[PDB]
Amino acid sequence: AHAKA
Amino acid sequence: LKAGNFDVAYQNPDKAIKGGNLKVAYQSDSPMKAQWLSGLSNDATFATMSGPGGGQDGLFFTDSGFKFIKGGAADVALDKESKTATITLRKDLKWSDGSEVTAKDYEFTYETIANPAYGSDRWTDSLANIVGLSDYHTGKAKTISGITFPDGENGKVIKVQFKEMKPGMTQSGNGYFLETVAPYQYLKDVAPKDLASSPKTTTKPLVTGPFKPENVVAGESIKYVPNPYYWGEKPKLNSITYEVVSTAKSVAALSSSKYDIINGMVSSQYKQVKNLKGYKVLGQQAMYISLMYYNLGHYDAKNSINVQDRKTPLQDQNVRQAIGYARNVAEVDNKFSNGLSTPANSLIPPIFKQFTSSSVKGYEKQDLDKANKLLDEDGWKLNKSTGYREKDGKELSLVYAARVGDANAETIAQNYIQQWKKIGVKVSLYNGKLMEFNSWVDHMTTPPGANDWDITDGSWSLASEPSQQDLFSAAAPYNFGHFNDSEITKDLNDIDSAKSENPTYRKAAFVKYQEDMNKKAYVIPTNFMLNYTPVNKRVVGMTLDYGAMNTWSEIGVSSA
Repeated sequence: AHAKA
Repeated sequence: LKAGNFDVAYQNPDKAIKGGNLKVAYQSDSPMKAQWLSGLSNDATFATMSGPGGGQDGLFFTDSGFKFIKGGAADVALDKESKTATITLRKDLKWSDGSEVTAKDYEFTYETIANPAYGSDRWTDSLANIVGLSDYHTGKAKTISGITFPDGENGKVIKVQFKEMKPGMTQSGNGYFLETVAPYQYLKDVAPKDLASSPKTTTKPLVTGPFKPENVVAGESIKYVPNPYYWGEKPKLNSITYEVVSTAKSVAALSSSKYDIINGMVSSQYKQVKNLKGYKVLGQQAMYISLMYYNLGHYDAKNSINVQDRKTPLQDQNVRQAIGYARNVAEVDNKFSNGLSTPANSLIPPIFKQFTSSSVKGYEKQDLDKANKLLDEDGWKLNKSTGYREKDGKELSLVYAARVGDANAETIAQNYIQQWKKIGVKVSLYNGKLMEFNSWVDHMTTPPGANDWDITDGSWSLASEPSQQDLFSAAAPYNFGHFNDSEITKDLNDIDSAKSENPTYRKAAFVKYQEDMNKKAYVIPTNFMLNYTPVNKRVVGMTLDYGAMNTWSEIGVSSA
């Protein structure tokens, strides 16, 4: 659900 | 409401007129891709720009922490013993042509994602937890057995049956069930493989929101006008325009009053914006965490597991804590961030009041004295000739894989290296320079992991269901430093357990997890962030409150 950024 | 020194809302002293045109922009150096079906849309820019039109036809309202509430286009209710979510569409929910939004339109969203003929990229393993949906997805079944219609396809109620309930099911964005409708009667005769490129999903869609798209200019803009059939109150405004603006042109657009609101402006540009008269700058905490990782092992790809088997002084908890306490994150944020970075106390930002507490203490306050004491008591003893600590004749020397990205990225990494010198730890940059982002991603995510870095920084855009199994579990490839701790595993599992279907218990589980992560110090929270938004002083009703559900209908202008 979470992404690099 | 405040977010840091920022107001979350602009309280206009003046009343809104009836009517008016609002001009909004989204900062992006890449074109928007219009796709009105949530399941087929992969562009975050367009997703935001779809807001006035219903946000790709989202159904559910939430509170300010993203927990579902009643009162939106639909309500959702969970029943533990049925293992079911029940979605009740409003009686008055219509599409923008006046057609009824029915139960079939909700089920059809599932088809758009699960039937591969539509070309969706949004299938997830989470969806396999809906009864029969995996079998529909692989072609084993022609219908979705887990989705039923108490009052028929043309009624307003949909029941979704799960193999297991999940505690995150009361959070928007949980992914275990979907939150949008698609207009089946409008789209039913388009071949699935042609749907994403049809005018009917791009330039000429049906929507459910307060405004409908009168014109879409591919890559660039949407002109929005009131949707006659919206279930809520008529909007104040006569129209909204929403346009892409480049990073290079945003500030001048503000200077020239081209836009009333510009969204997505980056942290860098701020002091050019903060002085511009005629705007109120609002702020809000971002769905974001940055943190420091220690390299403690490797990832075993074949067995999908992190093994915490690296030789390093960082295997010692005292050393991990000391290096955390030595940083001057607060001071760095004061010096460089333009107020847009604030020190994190924990891994979950306080956006999520139901999963966090400011009572949780982390490394937000520098404590050089504590750091030096931890190392001393661990036998890392300060050498006189060098100014660095040693154990068995070996200096405490670490490699910091700092990366490009923040505008002052070099300066900030050097700040930290200098703090670490104060505690007798020698720290050097990976190959003497900052790592480019793509190289960093490669370094961190290619199994089994590298052995030539000790410290790095990472940052994440967090989902509105914030379980961190995908970031820090023993099986997670994203666990970049490869820690594996029985207590942390128990904590992570407790957060997603049946007992956590109770929100008070789940809060406690999240709080324990956050405290344990801080104490073990395999990772150290660094910063939370603030997003900023300039708003022309004529705009009335503007707010960045995540709980504000009716902003597009409420927003207005005090003068034309």
